[PDB]
Amino acid sequence: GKSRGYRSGTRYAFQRDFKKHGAIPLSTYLKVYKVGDIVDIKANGSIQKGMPHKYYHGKTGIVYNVTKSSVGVIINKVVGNRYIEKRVNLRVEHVKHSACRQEFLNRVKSNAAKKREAKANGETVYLKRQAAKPRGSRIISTEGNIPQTLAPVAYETFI
Amino acid sequence: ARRPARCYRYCKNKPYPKSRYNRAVPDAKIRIYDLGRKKATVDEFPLCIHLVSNELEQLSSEALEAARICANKYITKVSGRDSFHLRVRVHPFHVLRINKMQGMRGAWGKPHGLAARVSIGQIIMSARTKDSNKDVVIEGLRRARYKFPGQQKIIISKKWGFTPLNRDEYIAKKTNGEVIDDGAYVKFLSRKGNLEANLQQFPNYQYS
Amino acid sequence: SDKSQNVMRELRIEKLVLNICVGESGDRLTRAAKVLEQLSGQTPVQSKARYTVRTFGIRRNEKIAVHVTVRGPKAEEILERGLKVKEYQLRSKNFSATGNFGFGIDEHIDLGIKYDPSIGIYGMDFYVVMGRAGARVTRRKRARSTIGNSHKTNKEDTIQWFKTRYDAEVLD
Amino acid sequence: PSAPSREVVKKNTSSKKSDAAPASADPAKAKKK
Amino acid sequence: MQKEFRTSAYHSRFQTPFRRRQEGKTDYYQRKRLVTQHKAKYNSPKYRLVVRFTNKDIIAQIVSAHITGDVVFTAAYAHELPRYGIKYGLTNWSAAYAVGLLVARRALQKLGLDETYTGVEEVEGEFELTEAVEDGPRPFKVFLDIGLQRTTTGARVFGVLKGASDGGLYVPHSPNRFPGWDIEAEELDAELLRKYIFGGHVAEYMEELLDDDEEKYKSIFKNYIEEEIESEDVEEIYANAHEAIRADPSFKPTEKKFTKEQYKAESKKYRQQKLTRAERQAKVAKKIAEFK
RNA sequence: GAGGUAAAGCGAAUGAUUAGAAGUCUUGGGGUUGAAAUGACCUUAACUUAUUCUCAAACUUUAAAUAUGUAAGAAGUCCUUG
RNA sequence: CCUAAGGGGGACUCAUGGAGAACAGAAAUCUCCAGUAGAACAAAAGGGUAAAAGUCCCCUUGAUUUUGAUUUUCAGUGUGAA
RNA sequence: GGUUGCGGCCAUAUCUAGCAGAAAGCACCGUUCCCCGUUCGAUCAACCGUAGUUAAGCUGCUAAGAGCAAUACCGAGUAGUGUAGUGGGAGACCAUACGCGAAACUAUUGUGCUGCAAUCU
Repeated sequence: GKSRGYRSGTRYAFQRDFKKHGAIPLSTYLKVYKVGDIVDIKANGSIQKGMPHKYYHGKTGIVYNVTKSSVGVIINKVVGNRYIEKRVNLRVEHVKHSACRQEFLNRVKSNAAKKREAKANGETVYLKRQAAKPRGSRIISTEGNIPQTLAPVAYETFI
Repeated sequence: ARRPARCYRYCKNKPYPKSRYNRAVPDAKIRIYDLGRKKATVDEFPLCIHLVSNELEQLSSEALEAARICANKYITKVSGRDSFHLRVRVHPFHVLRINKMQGMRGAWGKPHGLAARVSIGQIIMSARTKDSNKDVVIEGLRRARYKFPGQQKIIISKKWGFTPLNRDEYIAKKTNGEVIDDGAYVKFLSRKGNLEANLQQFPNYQYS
Repeated sequence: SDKSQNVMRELRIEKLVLNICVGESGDRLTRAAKVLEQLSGQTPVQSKARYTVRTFGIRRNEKIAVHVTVRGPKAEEILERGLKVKEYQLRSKNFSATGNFGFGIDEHIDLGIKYDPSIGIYGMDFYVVMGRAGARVTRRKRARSTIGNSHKTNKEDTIQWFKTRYDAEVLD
Repeated sequence: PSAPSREVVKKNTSSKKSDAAPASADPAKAKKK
Repeated sequence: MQKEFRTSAYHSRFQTPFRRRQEGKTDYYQRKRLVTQHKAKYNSPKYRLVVRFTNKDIIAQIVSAHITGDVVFTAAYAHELPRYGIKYGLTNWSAAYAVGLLVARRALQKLGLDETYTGVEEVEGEFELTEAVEDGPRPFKVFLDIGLQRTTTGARVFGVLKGASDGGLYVPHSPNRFPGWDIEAEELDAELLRKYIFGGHVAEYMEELLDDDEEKYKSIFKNYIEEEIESEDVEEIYANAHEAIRADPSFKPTEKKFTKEQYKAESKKYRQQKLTRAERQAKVAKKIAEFK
């Protein structure tokens, strides 16, 4: 007999972290979520109300609704050959702001600051990020660092 | 009763131990893992000789018992029962299953026996003895090798007895008062914890 | 500082607990409760058996014993009234490692109360809980903590205090 | 008279024999023989 | 015979509670219920009336919670009462009422809701909630946080409750925990509550004790004796103070006899300092040597 | 961001498991003390302490590789105020 | 299966071990200390829970009314459940 | 800098055993008329701040302390693993090529930081 209940296979996913059981620290309840915020979903096993399904554990989405104790998050899930928009109601204990927003929102500010200064100096600045390039030429000094010769070592048993 | 060992030679299944899920499991044929003068102190037997696996393989408890008996018999016959301490280093914890004892319907087997799953380089049997008793103990293990399937190597250890220290580091820690007897084994000095207890337990500790 | 001869380190009785474990429920337990209310002047409380034992003739949640807690001067008076029956002689194996001691009388009329044939005689159990000032730390709701090692009550201090305050003997 | 009762603090809901109550764990009360 | 319990594995796997729970000071269940705000009232904070009693002081604070820590809006302490004319019994039920009234008036002064939301100017002990004025800002809403202190009818925390409510703050509450509440006949005897507001119970104890046990009266009510304060003029001490509290509820900090730097320099002299790694290494070497 | 598989671990929890050593028996027996004292001794077996060999699909503090969610702007960012 | 074993609030801390108290002993009741949960939570197993979700006490019927949205199984149909 | 009230992170904060603590605070501490709760004013309630004490709590310091945390020419580029071959080997398995890369272990260091308000020799 197969069993396919709602929380099947969540033995380790919904467990609390080691030495982290019990009450929720209240910064979780002091965070403010606005429509359009990007949030990570991670089910807290100790709060069983407003709990996400195991599919959304580890997914990231857009807040579309804000209620008394919960947020509505939009998730795109693959069903066959397309994506379906899923609307999940989650209590804020299972939700955290995505840290990818704060990094990109800082690059927007930095680009704006760099661009305005270049206009003040009448010069140009390039704001596109670049991949790591192959390193240039260089000269290796050997004063105090004369090359040491290594050889493969013979076989030994150490038991 | 017993199928030929070739039917259970390879680690094809996941480990299947006794648990709350399989309970009607027979006992292993091997019950004794330490033989000879197992109460000898560490300083009495400096030489260690291993029987080492060159195989990823399963060894039945029957083979472990047979090899243990063969090695023990030979070494006690040639050098005496108190000239060595033999230790079997693998315990059979994996349960083999038998089906016949319809067709393929409902074919989940019943417990049939026990086997130890050994890797390459895994020590099967260890024998601590005196140096002068090398050729005997080796010949004791070389016979026991015949009771096992696959390839095994007889390797003379670099270490003092069953200790993790080389035969030179042990002497250094011994003349420095960092080793005390614990019966058949020893305790080593620690530079951590209560200083007074450490000093009391190792009075001959020449601190540097 | 850290003076052992400090005013607040004074040993004194916290409470005296009087136990009568009559093995049954009904008239005998009610009369034992009457005896306890007579001795202490306080309404006692009945204890129920935690589980069933056929050998002892008790069953779970059957009201078996009755006990009462007295504190203050009345505890001291009852304690010395009970020590009179013991003729002021306890044993070294009557004091716990935590500094408490107890004894047991065998007839409750030796204490000095009127005897009634209807009531009969009940034995009685005496236990004294010793403690210095500041035990409220371990019993208050907010900022509850534990008592420091030097401030703890132990067997030797309680034995010496008992010998001094009552001129009695602790038979080692 | 009033009849207050001692309240329940334990959680053992089972109505059975308790832990560590075995025979032969006791000494010989008649060892003096 | 028995296993030693405090093993290294016991300490390794032990999960210590929250720092302020192990201190036995914060009930985080109640704190979560008090602090958490409706998520659609995004950054609007909930304001708590923190009321704490020490052996000598009454602390009343108006607090809003934030991620970096709680932020005090205003605070009134009982040791501020001597400025207003109450010098003794700084932990009465009436001192609690005075502290609540003071914190309410001070908060309303800080906000600007003084002329609007005056409160109960004629304290008769009737149960009443600060009702909003039509076509005007709503009254400052504050929730009572009594912490770990038990809820009993007649407790002093509800004295601060009644004072703050009468001071003009909107603090939701019921009158069934006030002194003078008849639980059998579910109505509040406002006469006894008014008695408690103006120190009536203390004055009655003074009068009842003076004619029965004069020696105990001399020790318990010393300060009143050397102040020539009798029972009949106890009430005015509170009755005037209320008025005075309403006249100037602004906070006046105590003038400090020393500066912050002087306090720090003085205190730093009596603070032991951690041994350097070399110092304890030398101690270990010496202890080894003296062991031979 | 999420994960608990490979590996690893077991002088870390749970469960399994080999060997001694040192202590306590006061809440184990046999024998030997006693004309009786439960108050010693020899022993095995128990526990306790610090160690020791070996393990787990339905054990685990830790914990990959591969695979997987989101973001990388004009429907954006900032300023003022309906 | 449950008028509480549902709902709210309050108070308390569990399993177990050690040391003590007449009968009383390995197991009755009382006291202190230790006690990260080794207990309990109707019923399988897993997860969760300690000033509680456990134990006890007080009050109750939100196990009510109206009809939408959403998650799982999914065809993104029904039913069940949330 | 100390202390209190309310906190954030939730042991670098816990645990064991010692020692010290000026000022204020906190605390223990005293009492039972009143509101209130108990077998018990022990807890809870109220009253006095008066009679006393730093003994305890609390705070800090000590320990080749237990635990915890961090780091690393520690182990180890090891174990494992993605990709590849008409590679080896009877097989079990193994080596090599292009990549990713642990855990234990070992050693060293550390042992709460901090926000708002009030207060203090």
